[PDB]
Amino acid sequence: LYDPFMKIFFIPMDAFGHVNACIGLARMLSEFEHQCIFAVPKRWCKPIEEYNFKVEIVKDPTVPDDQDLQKKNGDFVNRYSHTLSKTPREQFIELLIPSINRDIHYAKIIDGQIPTILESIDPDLIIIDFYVTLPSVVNSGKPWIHLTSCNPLNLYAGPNVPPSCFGLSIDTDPDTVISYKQFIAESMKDVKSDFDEWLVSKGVKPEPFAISKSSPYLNVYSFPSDLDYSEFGPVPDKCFRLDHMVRLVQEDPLGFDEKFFDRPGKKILFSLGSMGAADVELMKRLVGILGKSKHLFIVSKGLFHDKYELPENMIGAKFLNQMAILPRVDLVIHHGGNNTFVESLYFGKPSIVLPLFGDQHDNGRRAEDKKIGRSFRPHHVTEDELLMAIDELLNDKELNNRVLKIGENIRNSKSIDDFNKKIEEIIKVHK
Ligand SMILES: O=c1ccn([C@@H]2O[C@H](COP(=O)(O)OP(=O)(O)O)[C@@H](O)[C@H]2O)c(=O)[nH]1
Ligand SMILES: OC[C@H]1O[C@@H](O)[C@H](O)[C@@H](O)[C@@H]1O
Ligand SMILES: OC[C@H]1O[C@@H](O)[C@H](O)[C@@H](O)[C@@H]1O
Repeated sequence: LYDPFMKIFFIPMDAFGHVNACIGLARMLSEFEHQCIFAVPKRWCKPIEEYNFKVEIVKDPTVPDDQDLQKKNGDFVNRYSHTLSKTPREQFIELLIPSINRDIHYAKIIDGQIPTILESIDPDLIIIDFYVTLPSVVNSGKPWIHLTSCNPLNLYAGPNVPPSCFGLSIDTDPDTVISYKQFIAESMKDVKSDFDEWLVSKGVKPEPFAISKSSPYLNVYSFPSDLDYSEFGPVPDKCFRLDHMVRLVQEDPLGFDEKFFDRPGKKILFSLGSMGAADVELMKRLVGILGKSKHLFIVSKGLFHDKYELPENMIGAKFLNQMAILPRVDLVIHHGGNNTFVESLYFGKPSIVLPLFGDQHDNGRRAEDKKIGRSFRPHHVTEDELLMAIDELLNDKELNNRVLKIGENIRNSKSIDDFNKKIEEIIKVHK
């Protein structure tokens, strides 16, 4: 009252992989003194408030106000556990379509609430991390940025480029690319038809193939320069690469006594993400193999942690302080989740990738193609392949030096500075 900031409105899908990439970008933008506000359901309000971001609650009467954060996706993964071992084409129909039906339900539920919040907050910029189009954002008249927190293969979508979600070779011939595009379009025809009718009901022009509209302003993604798909040309039109969106801040308990770190031996973080460990039978299988390893494991045990025991070379908990753990381990065993994958590299750690579904398969392929890890299907991987791959990566000086240099390049990237200049040029013209 007696004395170039902006108000930034973040709309993430209600899951860790979207929320944690938005918190990571918000932390980076708050260093420039921007005010970041989050539109999230009630169960996510106090957890996001612990990072000193303002929260605008959106109603979702299909999920209780006080539900555990891991129950929604955990229950879903348990309900579809039989699909996790199937080929990527069986998964697309039996799992990814059921999964995107829940994204579409949530989009419809929140979309009608966003216009009132936009009128009240009057943000300068909207940032959305969603897998489907939001009409309230398209129609807001405000500049908006689409945030890609998953592997970025989908952004390269174009003639002769393999579609995402199948772990396809970057060498895939145009005949195979079309075969997969036709499989996707036939598989999605009913879901897309219903979703396009909803877009039309709100005055938005559907996409021919996609059900996620690109921002006409800017599209920001999280992927290391050293890993990016330069095989398919430069950074795509109206896209912007950040090497990472690692929050760094994590105010959650460690999950276990820190005295485990005093135990002598190589340390391995074994996390299948925020929902992968909900396949109890897979976790009991992988824990039985790793119990034969001479190394020490910290395990992200997930929603059903009370249904299974870890052997004595291991410690774990339902949910861990992964920001606290990563710098203190030697190797990560993960599912190829794009946050976990990039967090592992930020800290300069090699990885064993066990993809469950979707974009994980593309990070499985990428770990092998860029020689920064080893990839296997978790349900079929043999005892010998998994234990020998752990020793191989721990003792491979050339691959460890490779991932250390990638870690340094990620941590020392100044791309957020160029991002900040772009969003300022966009806000100046559009209000
Ligand atoms: O024990 C855990 C398990 C997960 N995470 C975080 O939850 C997010 C999971 O997202 P990701 O894309 O890695 O996998 P998803 O859970 O989305 O499949 C990541 O940011 C992890 O850092 C964590 O902090 N502690
Ligand atoms: O939850 C949405 C998605 O987040 C992404 O960052 C991960 O790659 C996927 O494992 C996950 O399905
Ligand atoms: O490729 C874009 C996204 O499509 C979704 O249907 C999948 O569940 C995600 O894993 C993927 O990242």
